Amino acid sequence: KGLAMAVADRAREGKLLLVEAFAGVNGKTKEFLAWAKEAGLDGSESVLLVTGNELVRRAARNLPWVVTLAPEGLNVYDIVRTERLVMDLDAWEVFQNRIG
Amino acid sequence: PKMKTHKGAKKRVKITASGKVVAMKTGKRHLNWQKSGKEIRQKGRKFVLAKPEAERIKLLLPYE
Amino acid sequence: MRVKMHVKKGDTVLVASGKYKGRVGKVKEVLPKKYAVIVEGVNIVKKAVRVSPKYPQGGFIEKEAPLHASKVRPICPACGKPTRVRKKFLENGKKIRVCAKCGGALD
Amino acid sequence: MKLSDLRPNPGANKRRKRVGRGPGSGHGKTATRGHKGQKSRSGGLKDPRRFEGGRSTTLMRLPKRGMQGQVPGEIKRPRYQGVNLKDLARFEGEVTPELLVRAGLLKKGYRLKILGEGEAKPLKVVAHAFSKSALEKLKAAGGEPVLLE
RNA sequence: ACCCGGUGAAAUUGAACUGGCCGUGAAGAUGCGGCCUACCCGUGGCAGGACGAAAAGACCCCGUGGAGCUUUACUGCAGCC
RNA sequence: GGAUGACCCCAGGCGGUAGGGGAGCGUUCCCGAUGCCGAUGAAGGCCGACCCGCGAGGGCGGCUGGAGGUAAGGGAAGUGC
RNA sequence: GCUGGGGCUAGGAGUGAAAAGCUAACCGAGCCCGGAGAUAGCUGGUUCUCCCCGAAAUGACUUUAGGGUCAGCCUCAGGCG
RNA sequence: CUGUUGGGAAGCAGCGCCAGAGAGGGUGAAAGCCCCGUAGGCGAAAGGUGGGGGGAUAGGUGAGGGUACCCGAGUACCCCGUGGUUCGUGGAGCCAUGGGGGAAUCUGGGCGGACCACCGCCUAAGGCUAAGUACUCCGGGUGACCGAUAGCGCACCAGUACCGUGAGGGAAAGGUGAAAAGAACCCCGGGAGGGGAGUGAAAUAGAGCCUGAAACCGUGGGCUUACAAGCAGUCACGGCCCCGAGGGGUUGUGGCGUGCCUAUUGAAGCAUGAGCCGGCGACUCACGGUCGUGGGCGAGCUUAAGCCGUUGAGGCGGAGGCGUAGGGAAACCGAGUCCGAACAGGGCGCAGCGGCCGCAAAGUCCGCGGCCGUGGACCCGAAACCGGGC
RNA sequence: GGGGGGAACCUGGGGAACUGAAACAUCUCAGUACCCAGAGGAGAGGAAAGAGAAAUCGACUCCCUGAGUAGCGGCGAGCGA
RNA sequence: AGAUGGUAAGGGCCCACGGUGGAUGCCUCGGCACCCGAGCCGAUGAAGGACGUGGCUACCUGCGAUAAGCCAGGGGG
Ligand SMILES: [Mg+2]
Ligand SMILES: [Mg+2]
Ligand SMILES: [Mg+2]
Ligand SMILES: [Mg+2]
Ligand SMILES: [Mg+2]
Ligand SMILES: [Mg+2]
Ligand SMILES: [Mg+2]
Ligand SMILES: [Mg+2]
Ligand SMILES: [Mg+2]
Ligand SMILES: [Mg+2]
Ligand SMILES: [Mg+2]
Ligand SMILES: [Mg+2]
Ligand SMILES: [Mg+2]
Ligand SMILES: [Mg+2]
Ligand SMILES: [Mg+2]
Ligand SMILES: [Mg+2]
Ligand SMILES: [Mg+2]
Ligand SMILES: [Mg+2]
Ligand SMILES: [Mg+2]
Ligand SMILES: [Mg+2]
Ligand SMILES: [Mg+2]
Ligand SMILES: [Mg+2]
Ligand SMILES: [Mg+2]
Ligand SMILES: [Mg+2]
Ligand SMILES: [Mg+2]
Ligand SMILES: [Mg+2]
Ligand SMILES: [Mg+2]
Ligand SMILES: [Mg+2]
Ligand SMILES: [Mg+2]
Ligand SMILES: [Mg+2]
Ligand SMILES: [Mg+2]
Ligand SMILES: [Mg+2]
Ligand SMILES: [Mg+2]
Ligand SMILES: [Mg+2]
Ligand SMILES: [Mg+2]
Ligand SMILES: [Mg+2]
Ligand SMILES: [Mg+2]
Ligand SMILES: [Mg+2]
Ligand SMILES: [Mg+2]
Ligand SMILES: [Mg+2]
Ligand SMILES: [Mg+2]
Ligand SMILES: [Mg+2]
Ligand SMILES: [Mg+2]
Ligand SMILES: [Mg+2]
Ligand SMILES: [Mg+2]
Ligand SMILES: [Mg+2]
Ligand SMILES: [Mg+2]
Ligand SMILES: [Mg+2]
Ligand SMILES: [Mg+2]
Ligand SMILES: [Mg+2]
Ligand SMILES: [Mg+2]
Ligand SMILES: [Mg+2]
Ligand SMILES: [Mg+2]
Ligand SMILES: [Mg+2]
Ligand SMILES: [Mg+2]
Ligand SMILES: [Mg+2]
Ligand SMILES: [Mg+2]
Ligand SMILES: [Mg+2]
Ligand SMILES: [Mg+2]
Ligand SMILES: [Mg+2]
Ligand SMILES: [Mg+2]
Ligand SMILES: [Mg+2]
Ligand SMILES: [Mg+2]
Ligand SMILES: [Mg+2]
Ligand SMILES: [Mg+2]
Ligand SMILES: [Mg+2]
Ligand SMILES: [Mg+2]
Ligand SMILES: [Mg+2]
Ligand SMILES: [Mg+2]
Ligand SMILES: [Mg+2]
Ligand SMILES: [Mg+2]
Ligand SMILES: [Mg+2]
Ligand SMILES: [Mg+2]
Ligand SMILES: [Mg+2]
Ligand SMILES: [Mg+2]
Ligand SMILES: [Mg+2]
Ligand SMILES: [Mg+2]
Ligand SMILES: [Mg+2]
Ligand SMILES: [Mg+2]
Ligand SMILES: [Mg+2]
Ligand SMILES: [Mg+2]
Ligand SMILES: [Mg+2]
Ligand SMILES: [Mg+2]
Ligand SMILES: [Mg+2]
Ligand SMILES: [Mg+2]
Ligand SMILES: [Mg+2]
Ligand SMILES: [Mg+2]
Ligand SMILES: [Mg+2]
Ligand SMILES: [Mg+2]
Ligand SMILES: [Mg+2]
Ligand SMILES: [Mg+2]
Ligand SMILES: [Mg+2]
Ligand SMILES: [Mg+2]
Ligand SMILES: [Mg+2]
Ligand SMILES: [Mg+2]
Ligand SMILES: [Mg+2]
Ligand SMILES: [Mg+2]
Ligand SMILES: [Mg+2]
Ligand SMILES: [Mg+2]
Ligand SMILES: [Mg+2]
Ligand SMILES: [Mg+2]
Ligand SMILES: [Mg+2]
Ligand SMILES: [Mg+2]
Ligand SMILES: [Mg+2]
Ligand SMILES: [Mg+2]
Ligand SMILES: [Mg+2]
Ligand SMILES: [Mg+2]
Ligand SMILES: [Mg+2]
Ligand SMILES: [Mg+2]
Ligand SMILES: [Mg+2]
Ligand SMILES: [Mg+2]
Ligand SMILES: [Mg+2]
Ligand SMILES: [Mg+2]
Ligand SMILES: [Mg+2]
Ligand SMILES: [Mg+2]
Ligand SMILES: [Mg+2]
Ligand SMILES: [Mg+2]
Ligand SMILES: [Mg+2]
Ligand SMILES: [Mg+2]
Ligand SMILES: [Mg+2]
Ligand SMILES: [Mg+2]
Ligand SMILES: [Mg+2]
Ligand SMILES: [Mg+2]
Ligand SMILES: [Mg+2]
Ligand SMILES: [Mg+2]
Ligand SMILES: [Mg+2]
Ligand SMILES: [Mg+2]
Ligand SMILES: [Mg+2]
Ligand SMILES: [Mg+2]
Ligand SMILES: [Mg+2]
Ligand SMILES: [Mg+2]
Ligand SMILES: [Mg+2]
Ligand SMILES: [Mg+2]
Ligand SMILES: [Mg+2]
Ligand SMILES: [Mg+2]
Ligand SMILES: [Mg+2]
Ligand SMILES: [Mg+2]
Ligand SMILES: [Mg+2]
Ligand SMILES: [Mg+2]
Ligand SMILES: [Mg+2]
Ligand SMILES: [Mg+2]
Ligand SMILES: [Mg+2]
Ligand SMILES: [Mg+2]
Ligand SMILES: [Mg+2]
Ligand SMILES: [Mg+2]
Ligand SMILES: [Mg+2]
Ligand SMILES: [Mg+2]
Ligand SMILES: [Mg+2]
Ligand SMILES: [Mg+2]
Ligand SMILES: [Mg+2]
Ligand SMILES: [Mg+2]
Ligand SMILES: [Mg+2]
Ligand SMILES: [Mg+2]
Ligand SMILES: [Mg+2]
Ligand SMILES: [Mg+2]
Ligand SMILES: [Mg+2]
Ligand SMILES: [Mg+2]
Ligand SMILES: [Mg+2]
Ligand SMILES: [Mg+2]
Ligand SMILES: [Mg+2]
Ligand SMILES: [Mg+2]
Ligand SMILES: [Mg+2]
Ligand SMILES: [Mg+2]
Ligand SMILES: [Mg+2]
Ligand SMILES: [Mg+2]
Ligand SMILES: [Mg+2]
Ligand SMILES: [Mg+2]
Ligand SMILES: [Mg+2]
Ligand SMILES: [Mg+2]
Ligand SMILES: [Mg+2]
Ligand SMILES: [Mg+2]
Ligand SMILES: [Mg+2]
Ligand SMILES: [Mg+2]
Ligand SMILES: [Mg+2]
Ligand SMILES: [Mg+2]
Ligand SMILES: [Mg+2]
Ligand SMILES: [Mg+2]
Ligand SMILES: [Mg+2]
Ligand SMILES: [Mg+2]
Ligand SMILES: [Mg+2]
Ligand SMILES: [Mg+2]
Ligand SMILES: [Mg+2]
Ligand SMILES: [Mg+2]
Ligand SMILES: [Mg+2]
Ligand SMILES: [Mg+2]
Ligand SMILES: [Mg+2]
Ligand SMILES: [Mg+2]
Ligand SMILES: [Mg+2]
Ligand SMILES: [Mg+2]
Ligand SMILES: [Mg+2]
Ligand SMILES: [Mg+2]
Ligand SMILES: [Mg+2]
Ligand SMILES: [Mg+2]
Ligand SMILES: [Mg+2]
Ligand SMILES: [Mg+2]
Ligand SMILES: [Mg+2]
Ligand SMILES: [Mg+2]
Ligand SMILES: [Mg+2]
Ligand SMILES: [Mg+2]
Ligand SMILES: [Mg+2]
Ligand SMILES: [Mg+2]
Ligand SMILES: [Mg+2]
Ligand SMILES: [Mg+2]
Ligand SMILES: [Mg+2]
Ligand SMILES: [Mg+2]
Ligand SMILES: [Mg+2]
Ligand SMILES: [Mg+2]
Ligand SMILES: [Mg+2]
Ligand SMILES: [Mg+2]
Ligand SMILES: [Mg+2]
Ligand SMILES: [Mg+2]
Ligand SMILES: [Mg+2]
Ligand SMILES: [Mg+2]
Ligand SMILES: [Mg+2]
Ligand SMILES: [Mg+2]
Ligand SMILES: [Mg+2]
Ligand SMILES: [Mg+2]
Ligand SMILES: [Mg+2]
Ligand SMILES: [Mg+2]
Ligand SMILES: [Mg+2]
Ligand SMILES: [Mg+2]
Ligand SMILES: [Mg+2]
Ligand SMILES: [Mg+2]
Ligand SMILES: [Mg+2]
Ligand SMILES: [Mg+2]
Ligand SMILES: [Mg+2]
Ligand SMILES: [Mg+2]
Ligand SMILES: [Mg+2]
Ligand SMILES: [Mg+2]
Ligand SMILES: [Mg+2]
Ligand SMILES: [Mg+2]
Ligand SMILES: [Mg+2]
Ligand SMILES: [Mg+2]
Ligand SMILES: [Mg+2]
Ligand SMILES: [Mg+2]
Ligand SMILES: [Mg+2]
Ligand SMILES: [Mg+2]
Ligand SMILES: [Mg+2]
Ligand SMILES: [Mg+2]
Ligand SMILES: [Mg+2]
Ligand SMILES: [Mg+2]
Ligand SMILES: [Mg+2]
Ligand SMILES: [Mg+2]
Ligand SMILES: [Mg+2]
Ligand SMILES: [Mg+2]
Ligand SMILES: [Mg+2]
Ligand SMILES: [Mg+2]
Ligand SMILES: [Mg+2]
Ligand SMILES: [Mg+2]
Ligand SMILES: [Mg+2]
Ligand SMILES: [Mg+2]
Ligand SMILES: [Mg+2]
Ligand SMILES: [Mg+2]
Ligand SMILES: [Mg+2]
Ligand SMILES: [Mg+2]
Ligand SMILES: [Mg+2]
Ligand SMILES: [Mg+2]
Ligand SMILES: [Zn+2]
Repeated sequence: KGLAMAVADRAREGKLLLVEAFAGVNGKTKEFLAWAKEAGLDGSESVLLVTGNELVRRAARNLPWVVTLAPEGLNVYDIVRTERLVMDLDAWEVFQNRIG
Repeated sequence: PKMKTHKGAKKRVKITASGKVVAMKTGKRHLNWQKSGKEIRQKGRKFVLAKPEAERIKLLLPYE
Repeated sequence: MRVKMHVKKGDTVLVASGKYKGRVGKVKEVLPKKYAVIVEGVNIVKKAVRVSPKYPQGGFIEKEAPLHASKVRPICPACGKPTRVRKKFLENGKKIRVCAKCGGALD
Repeated sequence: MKLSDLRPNPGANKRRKRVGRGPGSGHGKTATRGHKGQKSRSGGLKDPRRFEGGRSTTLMRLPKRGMQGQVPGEIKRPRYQGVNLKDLARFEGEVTPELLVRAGLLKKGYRLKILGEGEAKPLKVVAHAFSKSALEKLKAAGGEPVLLE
């Protein structure tokens, strides 16, 4: 119930964003950084980036404003700790399966 | 370590559905020849232990 | 196993921090146990000496004070810029320091 | 909603009682223990659930009753649990011991006995026993009692 | 022992600005009442008091505390039959 | 009264040992924190006749000190002599 | 008789011209370490603040009597009214 | 990289850049980019390991029929004495065996709680056997672990000094500064010590070194005190001194006034404890229970060990537990049941709110708090008892 | 080939008492403390003359659970498959 | 006749500065806990020691009359 409510809380604030895939991010921080900017993440707000894509996680993991997770790892402290929630659809799929 | 059930209590007493404690009337183990029939008969029933005493016995029976 | 020294006697170093920031000089000495280098004419101090056979007339001498090695940067002999050092393997294949700005050996 | 906002509801986290910490607390000095005697001592009294100051206890003066069992212990015999018709309300078609275990009605390792509280429902109910009134309600409602053995 | 030079402890010590009487007070008061007496601070001396110091009374009792000892206390063991 | 613990008004209670209960203060540590305060001076110390608080305390100022400290809200205890 | 040197006998054990003497400055059972944080119904001590309430020193029973169990008496929460 | 303040930049400011690396530690203060690192990678001639891969070797493998040769001996078995098991002599079997007696070879033997029968289970008196398990002298990683009275007894040359014949006991004791630049030389002094000079951002950072509290000792100043009666204060007024219709310090006179803690019926008590100061110093934790409480789900609630994942990420796991029915010594019956001849009497039991929806709830899980049980269980203290040694 | 050492761990051979039972003897503490032997990186155990009711299971070891159940017990304290 | 002030041997309170002392804060070479890793040595004389050993050497470390070290492989610069 908690997992769900936390996501719900961000959803209700508009702070939850689902994404189809990640453009050019192939493991480089500058690559993620580009994409991120382009997606409205200027790094002025902390992001819990959740995706099963290892290449996208490495690329984002060193950013001070980004916390990264595999979808199996999603948990409420991390959601609540960060200002903005960003998910793969595939990530979002498992979370739906998890809160079922 | 877990509490142990007190075996003298388990052997003398029963906790009823609503948690009263029930035991056999004392006093007809012996010396009964001169006891009336009203006496022997009445001592043949169960009685309900006085609240504070039952309450203590109940705590010795943690898993009934 | 050995202290890592990025600088040596007597390549030419920039002193990048402290009172003498900006100075350039040869490394007269490297003291690895103390993690320190002596740079020529950098960090001068006035030491008192007793009137002694070694120093009659007594008074004072100037000594070079050691610098924490991290304050010091080798200057590349090719480009003349202060640099971080990289390692490059030769064909030998001995390894050597090379400037990190251009690719020049530092010896 | 953020980490600074996470709060337990009022009363969810009460402070502990600390004794032996000064006069203002009103639990200083004796630490609410009163003065002297066994109960104030470290280690305290005997099991106040039982012991009564040396006189024979309330418990030990009451008669033992019934079969207390002997080595080598409990005699293995089949065990029955009753579930009433009313608990069968929720099912359609067939009920068997196994389904009833799953519903969290029948405990494992007990036999099924159907009992009479409630109404019968035209179901095929398979069990190890039925009460007189269960059989009656069940036959009458056009359900089908099936004995197992 | 005393005085002067040298060196320099101790137990004890709630703090003290620490008198007498007659009373009072947990029943023997420098510390309370009323009176009496009394300028400040020492040195050598005396031992009546500070229920002076030392030692959580050794007597006495209490503890379902200990220990040594005894016996036709109880129960056991060695040993002996 | 107003709607709700905003605060105003009227009335009444408020000696206290064992002890029950309530509300708080402060100490170490964790999340808050890749943050924030900090050599134009951390903690700590010494002053203060000032400010807030019933109080435990908390501020502010001066001097010392010379490198750390750590909010609102929560969490946990080797927490107050 | 006294005495040097070299030896032997010890803990419920030695040794004792006998005092329960002596067995490394306290022996009616040596010392060390361990069980061990023995047990202590006894004595002592028990540390910040404010606020409300507020006892008992009785009865019964008790190898009990300065200790307990229950009850009486205090306090909190819920209900009744 | 530059500028700036500064003894020092890593602070502040300007303009950049890396990131599979923004873990962390250093560098004169506070640094992703200066140093050491970190992510990601790479590496053994020699010794060790090698539970993985490969190979070899030892070793392994039939069916009727007949025969009735073999199938673990002071053994089974029975009795006596004991131990082990939950079993304390119990109806006491089983496993083991100190004593006595003492077999059989499958038509043999042991077992299923005395014994007997029946029905089954298993093959004693020879041996070995990885792994899953325990531990931590050793190496490493990590802490809502300590931070020099703490943390190991020991941060330091400590099982040391010292104590003890011995076994054995067993301490204290960390910090100049960024850098020794650790104060040349002069002056007083035998020296120690100091005063200058000098170094340093700072020297009441000068080595008897960061900070430098308190008790304690002193110098200097303000007020006060030699006719006064005292738990040492307090209230009032006045004098003097200080900072500037107010405060502060001081205290002459007048009023009032029996220390603190402890224990007690009752203490200032001539009853306990305390010389003073600083530091250490006593109601906790686990597991169970009981109530209360904050939530989740609710005829249901919940998982344990483990497994997968993570590397401060969670999930899976339903075995099991509590609840859903009670009554009865039990057989047993069951919204009843027990006593009883009883269709008697009795004991103990059984029976939400609103508009199918929502709300509440049995119950149960988790958190929190009070108290209880088991543990040393609030801390400190015996005299003693026992083991092994000296 | 042995001998001797090794912090815990392990098996085997021996094996207390305080304490608890609010006294105490059976009982408890506890097969613990401790002594001894032996191993080893583990040790032990291990391939049914088993379990025990299922017409079943299938060496041993270790964890969870079964379960504070069954029982044991001056049927006390407690002990506990 | 009356009445009132300056005495301080010394003492008391307050303020300033020191001395003594080593609290407090900060610090950490060390400790602690858990987890992982790893786990026997010895007659080829162990564990653990004694005495030695430096040009000058009290101690510690290291080492053994070949004595702060000898030979060789690897690493490193
Ligand atoms: Mg990040
Ligand atoms: Mg963050
Ligand atoms: Mg009777
Ligand atoms: Mg009788
Ligand atoms: Mg009878
Ligand atoms: Mg009879
Ligand atoms: Mg008659
Ligand atoms: Mg009668
Ligand atoms: Mg009659
Ligand atoms: Mg149960
Ligand atoms: Mg029940
Ligand atoms: Mg290198
Ligand atoms: Mg420059
Ligand atoms: Mg090379
Ligand atoms: Mg708490
Ligand atoms: Mg208090
Ligand atoms: Mg209270
Ligand atoms: Mg009170
Ligand atoms: Mg007190
Ligand atoms: Mg007490
Ligand atoms: Mg109390
Ligand atoms: Mg209490
Ligand atoms: Mg008390
Ligand atoms: Mg009392
Ligand atoms: Mg007391
Ligand atoms: Mg008492
Ligand atoms: Mg009491
Ligand atoms: Mg006590
Ligand atoms: Mg105790
Ligand atoms: Mg006690
Ligand atoms: Mg009696
Ligand atoms: Mg039973
Ligand atoms: Mg049908
Ligand atoms: Mg003279
Ligand atoms: Mg003299
Ligand atoms: Mg005084
Ligand atoms: Mg006087
Ligand atoms: Mg009188
Ligand atoms: Mg008198
Ligand atoms: Mg007087
Ligand atoms: Mg007075
Ligand atoms: Mg008087
Ligand atoms: Mg008077
Ligand atoms: Mg007089
Ligand atoms: Mg005199
Ligand atoms: Mg006298
Ligand atoms: Mg005298
Ligand atoms: Mg006196
Ligand atoms: Mg006297
Ligand atoms: Mg006396
Ligand atoms: Mg005295
Ligand atoms: Mg004493
Ligand atoms: Mg006495
Ligand atoms: Mg006495
Ligand atoms: Mg006597
Ligand atoms: Mg007496
Ligand atoms: Mg006596
Ligand atoms: Mg007695
Ligand atoms: Mg008594
Ligand atoms: Mg006695
Ligand atoms: Mg005795
Ligand atoms: Mg004889
Ligand atoms: Mg009022
Ligand atoms: Mg009131
Ligand atoms: Mg009043
Ligand atoms: Mg009051
Ligand atoms: Mg209240
Ligand atoms: Mg409270
Ligand atoms: Mg606050
Ligand atoms: Mg505090
Ligand atoms: Mg607090
Ligand atoms: Mg911490
Ligand atoms: Mg942080
Ligand atoms: Mg920080
Ligand atoms: Mg700033
Ligand atoms: Mg500065
Ligand atoms: Mg300043
Ligand atoms: Mg701090
Ligand atoms: Mg602080
Ligand atoms: Mg203050
Ligand atoms: Mg300050
Ligand atoms: Mg720092
Ligand atoms: Mg904080
Ligand atoms: Mg906070
Ligand atoms: Mg929180
Ligand atoms: Mg404490
Ligand atoms: Mg002789
Ligand atoms: Mg001799
Ligand atoms: Mg002799
Ligand atoms: Mg002899
Ligand atoms: Mg001897
Ligand atoms: Mg001996
Ligand atoms: Mg003895
Ligand atoms: Mg004797
Ligand atoms: Mg003895
Ligand atoms: Mg003798
Ligand atoms: Mg003689
Ligand atoms: Mg005599
Ligand atoms: Mg001796
Ligand atoms: Mg002697
Ligand atoms: Mg004795
Ligand atoms: Mg002696
Ligand atoms: Mg020993
Ligand atoms: Mg013990
Ligand atoms: Mg203890
Ligand atoms: Mg005793
Ligand atoms: Mg306390
Ligand atoms: Mg009142
Ligand atoms: Mg009385
Ligand atoms: Mg009474
Ligand atoms: Mg009577
Ligand atoms: Mg009674
Ligand atoms: Mg009393
Ligand atoms: Mg008593
Ligand atoms: Mg009571
Ligand atoms: Mg009343
Ligand atoms: Mg009420
Ligand atoms: Mg400058
Ligand atoms: Mg710069
Ligand atoms: Mg910048
Ligand atoms: Mg990282
Ligand atoms: Mg960092
Ligand atoms: Mg860092
Ligand atoms: Mg500096
Ligand atoms: Mg910063
Ligand atoms: Mg910082
Ligand atoms: Mg850095
Ligand atoms: Mg790596
Ligand atoms: Mg690496
Ligand atoms: Mg054949
Ligand atoms: Mg044959
Ligand atoms: Mg055979
Ligand atoms: Mg044989
Ligand atoms: Mg036998
Ligand atoms: Mg036995
Ligand atoms: Mg029996
Ligand atoms: Mg048996
Ligand atoms: Mg035999
Ligand atoms: Mg056969
Ligand atoms: Mg046969
Ligand atoms: Mg047999
Ligand atoms: Mg047999
Ligand atoms: Mg049989
Ligand atoms: Mg069998
Ligand atoms: Mg069998
Ligand atoms: Mg074997
Ligand atoms: Mg294997
Ligand atoms: Mg194994
Ligand atoms: Mg391990
Ligand atoms: Mg380690
Ligand atoms: Mg620290
Ligand atoms: Mg220290
Ligand atoms: Mg220490
Ligand atoms: Mg310190
Ligand atoms: Mg150590
Ligand atoms: Mg030390
Ligand atoms: Mg030493
Ligand atoms: Mg001695
Ligand atoms: Mg000695
Ligand atoms: Mg000793
Ligand atoms: Mg000490
Ligand atoms: Mg330093
Ligand atoms: Mg230094
Ligand atoms: Mg000179
Ligand atoms: Mg001279
Ligand atoms: Mg000098
Ligand atoms: Mg001078
Ligand atoms: Mg000088
Ligand atoms: Mg200067
Ligand atoms: Mg400055
Ligand atoms: Mg200073
Ligand atoms: Mg300083
Ligand atoms: Mg000092
Ligand atoms: Mg410093
Ligand atoms: Mg200082
Ligand atoms: Mg000083
Ligand atoms: Mg001072
Ligand atoms: Mg003066
Ligand atoms: Mg006069
Ligand atoms: Mg006068
Ligand atoms: Mg006055
Ligand atoms: Mg007036
Ligand atoms: Mg004034
Ligand atoms: Mg005045
Ligand atoms: Mg005044
Ligand atoms: Mg007046
Ligand atoms: Mg007085
Ligand atoms: Mg009075
Ligand atoms: Mg007081
Ligand atoms: Mg006292
Ligand atoms: Mg007393
Ligand atoms: Mg008395
Ligand atoms: Mg009295
Ligand atoms: Mg007095
Ligand atoms: Mg008196
Ligand atoms: Mg007195
Ligand atoms: Mg006395
Ligand atoms: Mg007194
Ligand atoms: Mg007394
Ligand atoms: Mg003393
Ligand atoms: Mg003092
Ligand atoms: Mg103190
Ligand atoms: Mg408690
Ligand atoms: Mg609880
Ligand atoms: Mg609860
Ligand atoms: Mg839930
Ligand atoms: Mg609900
Ligand atoms: Mg349970
Ligand atoms: Mg009925
Ligand atoms: Mg009825
Ligand atoms: Mg609930
Ligand atoms: Mg309770
Ligand atoms: Mg314990
Ligand atoms: Mg305890
Ligand atoms: Mg407790
Ligand atoms: Mg003790
Ligand atoms: Mg003795
Ligand atoms: Mg004895
Ligand atoms: Mg004895
Ligand atoms: Mg002994
Ligand atoms: Mg002995
Ligand atoms: Mg051997
Ligand atoms: Mg061996
Ligand atoms: Mg054994
Ligand atoms: Mg043997
Ligand atoms: Mg044995
Ligand atoms: Mg053994
Ligand atoms: Mg013995
Ligand atoms: Mg005993
Ligand atoms: Mg004990
Ligand atoms: Mg007990
Ligand atoms: Mg006893
Ligand atoms: Mg006792
Ligand atoms: Mg006795
Ligand atoms: Mg006993
Ligand atoms: Mg015990
Ligand atoms: Mg035993
Ligand atoms: Mg042991
Ligand atoms: Mg051995
Ligand atoms: Mg292993
Ligand atoms: Mg093995
Ligand atoms: Mg083996
Ligand atoms: Mg076999
Ligand atoms: Mg169960
Ligand atoms: Mg019983
Ligand atoms: Mg046992
Ligand atoms: Mg005059
Ligand atoms: Mg004066
Ligand atoms: Mg004078
Ligand atoms: Mg005065
Ligand atoms: Mg000072
Ligand atoms: Mg700190
Ligand atoms: Mg090893
Ligand atoms: Mg050796
Ligand atoms: Mg040596
Ligand atoms: Mg070589
Ligand atoms: Mg080489
Ligand atoms: Zn270059």
